[PDB]
Amino acid sequence: MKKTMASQVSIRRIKDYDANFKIKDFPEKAKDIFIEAHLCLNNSDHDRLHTLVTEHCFPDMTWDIKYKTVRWSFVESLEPSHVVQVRCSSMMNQGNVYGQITVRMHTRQTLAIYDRFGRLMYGQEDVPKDVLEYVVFEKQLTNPYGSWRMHTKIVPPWAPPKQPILKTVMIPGPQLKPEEEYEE
Amino acid sequence: ISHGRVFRRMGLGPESRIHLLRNLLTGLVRHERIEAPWARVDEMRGYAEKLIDYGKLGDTNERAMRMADFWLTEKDLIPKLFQVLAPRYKDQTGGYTRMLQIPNRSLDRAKMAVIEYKGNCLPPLPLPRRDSHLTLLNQLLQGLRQDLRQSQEA
Amino acid sequence: AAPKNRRTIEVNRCRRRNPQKLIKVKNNIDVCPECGHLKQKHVLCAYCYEKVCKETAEIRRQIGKQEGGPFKAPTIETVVLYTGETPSEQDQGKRIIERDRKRPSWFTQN
Amino acid sequence: QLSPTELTEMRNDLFNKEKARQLSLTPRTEKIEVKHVGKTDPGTVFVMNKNISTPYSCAMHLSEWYCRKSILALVDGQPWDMYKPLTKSCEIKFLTFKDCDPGEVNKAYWRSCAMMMGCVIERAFKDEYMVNLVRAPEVPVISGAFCYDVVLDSKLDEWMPTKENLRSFTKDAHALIYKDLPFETLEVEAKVALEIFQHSKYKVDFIEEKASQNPERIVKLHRIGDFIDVSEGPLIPRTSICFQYEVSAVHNLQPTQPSLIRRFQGVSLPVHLRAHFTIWDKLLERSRKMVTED
Amino acid sequence: ISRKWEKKNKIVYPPQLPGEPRRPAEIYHCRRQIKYSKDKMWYLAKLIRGMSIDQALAQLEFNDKKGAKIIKEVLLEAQDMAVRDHNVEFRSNLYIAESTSGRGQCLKRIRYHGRGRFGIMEKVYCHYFVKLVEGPPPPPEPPKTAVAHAKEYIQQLRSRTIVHTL
Ligand SMILES: [Mg+2]
Ligand SMILES: [Zn+2]
Repeated sequence: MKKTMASQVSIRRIKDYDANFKIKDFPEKAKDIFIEAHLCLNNSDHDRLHTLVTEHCFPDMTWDIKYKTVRWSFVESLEPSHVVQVRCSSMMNQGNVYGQITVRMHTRQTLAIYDRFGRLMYGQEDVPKDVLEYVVFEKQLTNPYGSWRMHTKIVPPWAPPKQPILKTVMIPGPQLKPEEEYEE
Repeated sequence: ISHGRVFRRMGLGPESRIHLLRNLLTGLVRHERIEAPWARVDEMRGYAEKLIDYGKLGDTNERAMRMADFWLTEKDLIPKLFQVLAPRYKDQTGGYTRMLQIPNRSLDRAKMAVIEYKGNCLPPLPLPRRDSHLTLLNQLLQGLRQDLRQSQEA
Repeated sequence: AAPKNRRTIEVNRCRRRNPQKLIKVKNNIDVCPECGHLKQKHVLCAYCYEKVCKETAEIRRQIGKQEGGPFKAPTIETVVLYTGETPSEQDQGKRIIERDRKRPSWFTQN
Repeated sequence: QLSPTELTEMRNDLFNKEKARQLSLTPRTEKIEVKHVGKTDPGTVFVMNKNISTPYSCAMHLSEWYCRKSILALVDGQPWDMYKPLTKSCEIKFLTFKDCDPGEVNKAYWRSCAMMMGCVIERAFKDEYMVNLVRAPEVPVISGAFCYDVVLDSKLDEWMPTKENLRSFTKDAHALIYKDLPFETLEVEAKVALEIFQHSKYKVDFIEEKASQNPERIVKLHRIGDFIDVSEGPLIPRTSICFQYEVSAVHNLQPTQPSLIRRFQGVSLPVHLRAHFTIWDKLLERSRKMVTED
Repeated sequence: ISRKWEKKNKIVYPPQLPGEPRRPAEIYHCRRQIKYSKDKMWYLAKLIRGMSIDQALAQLEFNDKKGAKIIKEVLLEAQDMAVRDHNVEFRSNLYIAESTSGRGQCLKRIRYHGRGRFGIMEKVYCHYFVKLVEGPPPPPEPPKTAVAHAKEYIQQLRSRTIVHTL
């Protein structure tokens, strides 16, 4: 944060729009916001979820679990959250000013995803395992009623592969028209 | 009562029946492979078979020339019959054509068939093949044939 | 003649749902050894017959283009040749058809 | 000694214990990319589970035509049992009875019928008598019949089965076919198989020679119902594959003074290669003749 | 109108404890406003009723009736979303549970007759419903054997009492 001047330049701009702002306490509330967002998916309280996460993040948390039961819980936090980088939007781009804050998660979580008929599909509800993900928050600085919300998650190219699914999947090959011979 | 009646009642009458068969035969001569309703293919097959027999008689034979003139609406096919088809089957005494069943056409679900002259330049049809000699049933029968063969010679 | 009384649904069910009125199950269905599509025992496979016709149509289109006019049927044999092919020793004095394609595997060359 | 009814119980328990152990050492869920290589529906890729999925499971993914017709699976060019779990990601090919060269399918069918017919030998005879099988000779298909080597008690030195006795053997086999037992395979260490068949000297010799020719010193055991046998090579998936079954006759090998060897013989034909009654009758006459390996 | 069949795919059951067995997957699919007679389509629906998905497709492919191809596509797309969206592992592990046809909305047209008369013809439309259940098709009910007749007759004889008395 010291060697990246753009981070503090972004921070002072956020302080310009809101004087009562601190960086040493944001990770604690951000983790609370992150946890509150995820436990919401258990009961699918989309009304309150609108106040906790961004409109861009909403489709990613709802579309794939529309007719599924999610049993998500938080057990432990391995490492305290750190403010990786803070950046702001361009000035007067479309009449609004946005601010992005990037924070790093290294905690322990639990997943239990069931299908339409209640049969287990993904995750296992008992054993927790370490989760390493990067979390970016956004807030509408210009809007007086704006607030920081879950916006986007970053997947590093070196991230470990996700846990394999329970069932087997067959991938069809290239379907061939009668005149089209098979080509590797 | 239709006992021994070997000719189907097709078309508008005996004249139309001959004309319909003649048109199918002419297309079979020109294109060497045509598809038509199954019943019409079977009826036309006999006329197609006998055409080569008249073609083998030679173009100088006046009876064959008159028969070829009537049965070939397009006059350009007469030299082809007397100089291409007849020389090709000179060593063959029968079975110049093979007839197969194809899936029914979507227009009226009619029984469809394909008839073509053997030795054509077109790509081969997916002819049905009997079982290979390497299968379990064939191998067992082959073993019976050998053991029976060794029993009689001894 | 006109019906005397209205036929009840019980009678109609006994007639419409008669066993011979039902569609009989076909037991002459098998998979094609080459393409894997369903076919009848006594009927040529739809997939393989149709792919032969398209090749035949393409060759026949080449036949007419080289022909260039009706009532000009050649008095010689015909042999179709694909890309990277040369006339054979027995292929002499016969009309040659050039196809801008590779010879199919099922199209065995004589 | 141990009664036959308890010998099957402990052998089944050992087989189940080994099967549980093989599953236990296997991790929970691993994905193997199995690619479908064949003339029908090429390029299909199956992402299955190691040591859990089977070539039959891949067959159900495509269609029931593969499940009904594919008698053998070809993994990397070597034959593979239909219900044998896969151990690695590899190309897969399926074989049917009506193929260009169904040599492996016929050989797999030939050995499969030997075990079925061999299984009913123990249950056929009286409890007081003792029956101890020797081995399953790899008799060629063209011989006309499959054979199994059995040794009977010292009471039945001059006893030869009649027509009714051979009829009873067929009836038991048809009931075995009717019950529709799938063929279960298990690749196991030689020492594990030795303690399973410690009560049979001939099976012990068969296990030790199979381990000798195998560099890994492991043998494959196949199970049908409650019966376990040491067989070499893949088998057909289930007992319902064979349609026409019959045991031809019984022949005595020579010499008999050191040991009495009875060569039971029979012939079979699957559902896919059903034959006419007259044709089957001639095959029965041919199969009754004694056959010996080269 | 009523469209309850479409909503039948939106019901979600609570997660199952390991004690209870596996709940078989079920999929509700239907095609509306087909230019076909419901009576004629009933025969095809009854034909493929109770059979496997792939066996039903084979039977429908070689059927000459026009409705056969309509059901064939309906079965094909029903199998697609079953594996893709309904957690179905094997696409061939499906059997037809119920298949039926219902009357759709139809128009009324005039058919001219001689002597200035007329008749009201009707352009018939119909719907087709189908439900697919994961798993092998259940075995058909075996014919009731003679011994089954024997015990049933005995039971009737043993179940008779002295009537119109104490
Ligand atoms: Mg008028
Ligand atoms: Zn085909």
